[PDB]
Amino acid sequence: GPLGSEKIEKDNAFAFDLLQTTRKHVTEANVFISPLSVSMALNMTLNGAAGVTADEMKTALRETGYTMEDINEYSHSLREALLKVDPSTTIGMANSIWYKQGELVKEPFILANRTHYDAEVKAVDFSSPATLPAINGWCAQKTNDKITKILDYIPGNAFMYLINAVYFKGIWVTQFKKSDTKRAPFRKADGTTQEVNMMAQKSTFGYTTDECCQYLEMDYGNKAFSMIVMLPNEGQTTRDVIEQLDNKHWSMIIKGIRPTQVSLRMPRFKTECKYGLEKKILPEMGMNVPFTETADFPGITDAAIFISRVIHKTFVQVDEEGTEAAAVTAVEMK
Amino acid sequence: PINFHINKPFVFAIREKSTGVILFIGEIGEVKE
Ligand SMILES: [Cl-]
Ligand SMILES: [Cl-]
Ligand SMILES: [Cl-]
Ligand SMILES: [Cl-]
Ligand SMILES: [Cl-]
Ligand SMILES: [Cl-]
Ligand SMILES: [K+]
Ligand SMILES: [Zn+2]
Ligand SMILES: [Zn+2]
Repeated sequence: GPLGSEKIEKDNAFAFDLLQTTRKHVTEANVFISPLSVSMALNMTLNGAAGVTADEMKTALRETGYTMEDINEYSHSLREALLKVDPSTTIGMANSIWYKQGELVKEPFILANRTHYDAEVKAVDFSSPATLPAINGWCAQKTNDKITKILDYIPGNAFMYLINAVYFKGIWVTQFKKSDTKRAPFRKADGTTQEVNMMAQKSTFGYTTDECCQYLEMDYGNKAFSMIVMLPNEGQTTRDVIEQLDNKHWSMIIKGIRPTQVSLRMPRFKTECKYGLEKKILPEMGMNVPFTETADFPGITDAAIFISRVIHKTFVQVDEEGTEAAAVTAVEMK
Repeated sequence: PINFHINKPFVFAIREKSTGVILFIGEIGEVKE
């Protein structure tokens, strides 16, 4: 229903729109995001918003027409499900709120976030040399030290940080053997070729195809989590895959997957990304007013505050044993 | 068997099946270590 299947479709619509919009505005070869991390940090912040500030956040998050109660209860249920579905996979979903000591932050806002997001709430002195390492140290603690800094500086007039950290460490159901990894060429997006450590195995994997691409599903642990790989055919591009992705296309891939004997070649790879989502990406998705002096957050404080930055950092490492991935999203308010 | 040889750019996602949610998604145009 609306607070079940329909909200998952809207969240995956947010995932595809966030990927498409990020890809449009960044120039790097690699893109790696956690839409779950971004929407969780923004939904904590949304509990304080009123009027058009709240409407524009809900538009960007694909949550128009949902009440705060329903967004919070859905977020709480989703988090609980992800944390317990597979004890053989390591999953972390942590949330924290850091605010200026001595300022009054409304208790219903704090309690909603403690309840539905298990947010750790801390009143800190932003001028103390202890505060930046406490915040960055929390990020390191919640990402197995894969994201060790979310901030390089705290502006003098900082009011609050709302931070989410998603962590994943899975072991392939069918691991590659490092002794089968060989040096091989990989064609880069810029047309040059590089030599990589190409992992290899032959096994049963979920597989399907469509006009553009081949698709593979690689399970982890107890098969609750998996990796979907979209490999464009010769002459087809990843840009076209990204631009055509939506709930319908994703549903068609998932429903088309069949167990198939596959000769798989996959590079060992790692990437680390950093975004300032407030600059162009969230505004293009419809979030404008919350980044301006006309933002209204009466659920947080009586003072006029706004979102100055939405920092999103990610990490992923894929190897013969599995995958380790992490994301941190920090919403800065001043 | 079918060949699935990742020797050029690809899109990938990490999902969970009971909720259907996408935890991570991205594009790899360059392999780094
Ligand atoms: Cl439902
Ligand atoms: Cl979907
Ligand atoms: Cl919507
Ligand atoms: Cl630090
Ligand atoms: Cl910074
Ligand atoms: Cl950016
Ligand atoms: K940008
Ligand atoms: Zn709850
Ligand atoms: Zn390409």
